[PDB]
Amino acid sequence: RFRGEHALRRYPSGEERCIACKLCEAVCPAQAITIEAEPRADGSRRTTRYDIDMTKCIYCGFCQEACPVDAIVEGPNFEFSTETHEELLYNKEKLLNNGDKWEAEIAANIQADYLYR
Amino acid sequence: YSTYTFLDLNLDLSKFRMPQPSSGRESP
Amino acid sequence: SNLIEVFVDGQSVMVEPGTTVLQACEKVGMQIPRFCYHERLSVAGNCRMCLVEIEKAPKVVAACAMPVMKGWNILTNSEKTKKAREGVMEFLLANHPLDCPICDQGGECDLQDQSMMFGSDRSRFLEGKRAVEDKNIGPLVKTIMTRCIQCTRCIRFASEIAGVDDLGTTGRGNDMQVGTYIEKMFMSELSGNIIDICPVGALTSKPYAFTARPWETRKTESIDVMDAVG
Amino acid sequence: FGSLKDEDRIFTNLYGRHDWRLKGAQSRGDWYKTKEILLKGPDWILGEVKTSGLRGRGGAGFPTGLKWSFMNKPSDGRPKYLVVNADEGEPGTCKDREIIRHDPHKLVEGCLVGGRAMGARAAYIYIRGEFYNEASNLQVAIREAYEAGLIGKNACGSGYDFDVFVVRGAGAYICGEETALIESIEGKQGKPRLKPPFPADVGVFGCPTTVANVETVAVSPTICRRGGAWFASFGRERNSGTKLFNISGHVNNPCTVEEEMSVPLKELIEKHAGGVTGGWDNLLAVIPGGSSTPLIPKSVCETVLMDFDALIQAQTGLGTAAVIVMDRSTDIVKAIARLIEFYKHESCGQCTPCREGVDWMNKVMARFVRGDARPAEIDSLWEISKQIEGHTICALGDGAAWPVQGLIRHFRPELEERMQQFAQQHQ
Amino acid sequence: PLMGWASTADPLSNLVLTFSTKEDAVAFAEKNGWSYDVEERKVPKPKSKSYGANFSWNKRTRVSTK
Amino acid sequence: TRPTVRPRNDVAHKQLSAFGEYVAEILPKYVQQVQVSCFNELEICIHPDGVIPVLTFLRDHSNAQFKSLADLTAVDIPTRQNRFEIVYNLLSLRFNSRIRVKTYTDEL
Amino acid sequence: VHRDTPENNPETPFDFTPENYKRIEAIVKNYPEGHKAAAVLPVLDLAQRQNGWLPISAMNKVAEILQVPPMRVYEVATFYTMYNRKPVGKYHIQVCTTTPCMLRNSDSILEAIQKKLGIKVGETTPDKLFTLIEVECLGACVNAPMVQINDNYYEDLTPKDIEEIIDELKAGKIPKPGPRSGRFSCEPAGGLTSLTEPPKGPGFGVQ
Ligand SMILES: Cc1cc2nc3c(=O)[nH]c(=O)nc-3n(C[C@H](O)[C@H](O)[C@H](O)COP(=O)(O)O)c2cc1C
Ligand code: SF4
Ligand code: SF4
Ligand code: SF4
Ligand code: SF4
Ligand code: SF4
Ligand code: FES
Ligand code: FES
Repeated sequence: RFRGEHALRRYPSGEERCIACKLCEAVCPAQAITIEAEPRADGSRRTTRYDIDMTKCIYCGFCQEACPVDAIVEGPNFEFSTETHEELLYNKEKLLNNGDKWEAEIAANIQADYLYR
Repeated sequence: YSTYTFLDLNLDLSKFRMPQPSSGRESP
Repeated sequence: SNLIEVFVDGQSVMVEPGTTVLQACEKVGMQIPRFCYHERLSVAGNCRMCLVEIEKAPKVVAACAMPVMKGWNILTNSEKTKKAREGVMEFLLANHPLDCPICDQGGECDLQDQSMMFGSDRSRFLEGKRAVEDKNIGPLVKTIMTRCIQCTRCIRFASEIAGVDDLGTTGRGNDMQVGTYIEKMFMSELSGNIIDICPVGALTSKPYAFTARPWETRKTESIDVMDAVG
Repeated sequence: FGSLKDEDRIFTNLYGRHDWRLKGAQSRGDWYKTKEILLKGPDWILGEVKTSGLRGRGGAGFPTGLKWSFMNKPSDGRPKYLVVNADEGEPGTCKDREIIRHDPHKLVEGCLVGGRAMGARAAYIYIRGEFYNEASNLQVAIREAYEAGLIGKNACGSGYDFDVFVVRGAGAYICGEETALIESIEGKQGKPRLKPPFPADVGVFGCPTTVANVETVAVSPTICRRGGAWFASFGRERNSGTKLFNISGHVNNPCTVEEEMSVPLKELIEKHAGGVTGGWDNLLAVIPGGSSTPLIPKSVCETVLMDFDALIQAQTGLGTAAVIVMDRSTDIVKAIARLIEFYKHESCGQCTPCREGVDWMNKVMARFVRGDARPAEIDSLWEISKQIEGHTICALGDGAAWPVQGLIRHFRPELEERMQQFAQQHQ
Repeated sequence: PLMGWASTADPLSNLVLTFSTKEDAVAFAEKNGWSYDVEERKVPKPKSKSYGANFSWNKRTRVSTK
Repeated sequence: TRPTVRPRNDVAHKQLSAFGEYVAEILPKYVQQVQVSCFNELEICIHPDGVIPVLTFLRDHSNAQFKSLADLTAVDIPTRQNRFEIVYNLLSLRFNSRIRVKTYTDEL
Repeated sequence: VHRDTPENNPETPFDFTPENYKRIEAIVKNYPEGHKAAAVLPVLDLAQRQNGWLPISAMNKVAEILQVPPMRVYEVATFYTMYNRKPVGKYHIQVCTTTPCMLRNSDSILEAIQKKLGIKVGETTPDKLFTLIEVECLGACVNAPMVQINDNYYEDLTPKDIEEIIDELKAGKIPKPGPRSGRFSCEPAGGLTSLTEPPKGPGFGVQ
């Protein structure tokens, strides 16, 4: 149940599990989330901007315990330490990529812990 | 037991005599 | 002169002889829950949410449509009224699907500000949940007629102020629906002004549809200038 | 109760079931003393029903001698009308459709007579369309004597003489309760009003009217004719009169009969004529009413009389007066679930307790007859029955928990072994 | 111009207090003393609503299709 | 009523209704409101003329020791026509009892 | 089932009989004028009588006749039971299965009908005109699980009548509109007599 790097998950063959229900935003204590949504032309709503202020992020992890469709996951990898302040502000196209550098690391920890919570 | 002949019910006697009616107004 | 002292929870107040129990209890600074009622509309009673236990009676009455006789004791909080406001608002929270991640009235729906304060704790149904289909009317009214708890509030508005006789009630029992039988569009003046009246998020705005949730705005009052009446 | 009778004789309110059923010449009972009854004042007729005390055999009391005199303004500016129901909403009543079968002239007498108590303008009667062959005879009776100038608009002896019009529904519901029929006669869908506006003789069609049953005004000529001190001959001081009964279920002759108040069920059902099931030594689950009176087993109910308070001394009263049994072949939970299944197809849909609350019970009663999972579901089902009594508007809300709650009583292992047997079946 | 955030000057911009009434509403704006402007409380009509008059003999107040 | 509801008691609600009553009886010079909390707490509203002697009275006694000054705080309340609210909190060592002193004031 | 019209016959069209336009005058003269305004229950029934089943343009026909909004016509015929919107057959027959009719062994007057005829349960015939549904609450549970037809009722139904009423209607007969056997008048049967006499001295009305 160790916390760490943020990442986003998706369904079997890619679906963007996020539904942009904004609940992770309203419980972030540092307001590191900022989301602008829009009806995509297919009809189902998705995201346009998606931000995690990894500077401001105080790691209360409540985003992991607030999503109903279980989208955002604190991925257990402490690999970090870049060289600018201008880099750690994660946009969306880090996070889906960062959520897809691995999934079997993530998908086994949820599946061993979801019975408790 | 006859599916038709409602004019015997409606238009034969009940149209000959209503009576009268006055029926009020109620225009509104 | 021309009044009756009615002891609302054992406390006198003088109303006109012929007003409502709702306006009496709202005068002394209380809220009874309101679903099948609106002040700017007519009065029906087919939600049956306002139920107060009147004193010196075994039965329970509804405060929407009845006058007030010689001074009663309108016992608002009892050990039976809370066996009624829990009671009715357990049924209609069953035959309803699990929305509000995506229901666009998600910060102000009246199944969401009544259901914390009044009502029960868990559910016991435990399978069911009928699911009707939707349609389109005009390019302004985003239309999910599934949710549609049949409070008959949009329906009377066609016979009310907007005089377009367009809507109706199609069905019987569990299965009735609200929309127009044929695919006639509904658009005139005031035709986009129904989506405030619909007390749940079954009706919403088409261009606004998927933008932002209503706890992030900053409400500042102003005036519009596109007409001479302001 | 008297001398426990309630007998069956010729001195009843019926002319003849076999004498002549078409139009006739009004031989013995019809139009005997026509002008002499209406020549007296309404105060002679108001309170004359108090000599009878006819509660009204629709299924509830509140006798017709009170609702016609009291709850009746003289006039304000608007006319008054009469609504005589004829449709049978309860399952297996059959008390109607036989009165109009062979006695068409008896009902036309008490129409002007009972209307003279109100001073109403005209007479509107409502018949189900599905009873289509029998309803054709009714206008023939209007062709018989009304078209013969016996009635209207000055016949006979006074200016008070008026008409009778016939309407038909299609598949309606407003038999089961009033104030929807006065709405449906306008042309609206049939979603009934709230019960205390202004109730039905203050707020009606466009003007306050009265609603009665068939025998609420069919016995009104002869109870004004024979009178007494005879209308209270059977029964206790509470109830009075001689009502028509109907026998169905498991019997040698499922048929109608005539009796009066305060007769016990062991002698009432087994007489006329046979008890073709186990008349004893069967289960013989009896139903006192049409549908709103639940099952009573083989206990002292058979010796319990048919007073209104005797079944109130039992678990449920019954004023619809229908007799059906379930002795040997009938499964208890199988038949009653089809009674609950019935109410899905006749609920209106206005009240949020009624709508979506009946089909709460529909999906779970189909789960018990199948035989299913663990108990304490019964008590949760029992609380729902304790949650819809006075929340709806019509008596269907009362007619939906009373068969359910009476099944909770008197039958604990009705399914406590059956659903265990399915639990034994999967195990 | 790096994200599109609503960064800003205007250092106050978020200060709402909870007053009790109109009486001490003015008395707080003057005690520290900067300019202001006051609205007025709007309470609606009481008003006359009565079921039963929705079924008429000659009036116009008559509902249908319920 | 049930489990998962805090079980209140009446013994401490009795004596704290008893003890603080004769406090206003023996100094009706400074005390302007006394109230008992529904969970065994006490407020003694005091106009700040008696800011020193009432403390000095609770500084020492034989029926009230109260020599453990725990908490001085400060609470602002706008829309009161006297804004601020100095609130003490002191502890009896020998008796295990909490009591607070609410003294209003203004700025100047 | 579904209750809508996705536009197959918007304008069929349909007209009324010149014999039937004059019958409206008897109907309108019944109601009090001004509030008369809606005689839609016998009139739209009479449109069902002329056609057999009515299209949505038949609904729109009578709306101009009685000046109601046409939406107030859709409320009626989609509520009641006897009105029909889908196309129907010539003979509409009903198995009156009710809970006391269940106690009179409605299973016999259940199937062995579909095997006899060749149809499905609750279903019209595949060929032309037989349509079979089930109804409740039409009077006599005191008879057998009886059979309703278009203009009469068939009391005392039985598996012989299953071999008869289906059979005689395929041939085009009228199989006994009433109780085909037993008691022709549904009499008490041991109390059917009740000493049939003049009713014991009429003339008690002095009072
Ligand atoms: C389940 C149920 C079914 C009823 N069905 C009918 C009916 O089919 N016809 C009828 O006239 N009254 C029926 N009633 C009773 C109505 O309330 C009654 O007609 C109305 O109150 C007038 O009362 P009355 O019978 O004394 O005239 C029914 C009542 C109940 C509870
Ligand atoms: S985690 Fe939940 S609240 Fe956050 S973006 Fe995804 S769906 Fe929306
Ligand atoms: S990780 Fe921590 S700081 Fe970031 S959104 Fe979640 S709870 Fe807030
Ligand atoms: S739109 Fe939905 S909530 Fe509004 S009145 Fe119709 S059914 Fe009720
Ligand atoms: S409208 Fe009400 S019931 Fe529907 S999703 Fe929103 S809060 Fe839930
Ligand atoms: S119980 Fe409710 S739905 Fe049923 S008839 Fe009465 S008001 Fe209508
Ligand atoms: S609140 Fe509308 S009926 Fe109870
Ligand atoms: S209910 Fe089936 S015929 Fe009487």
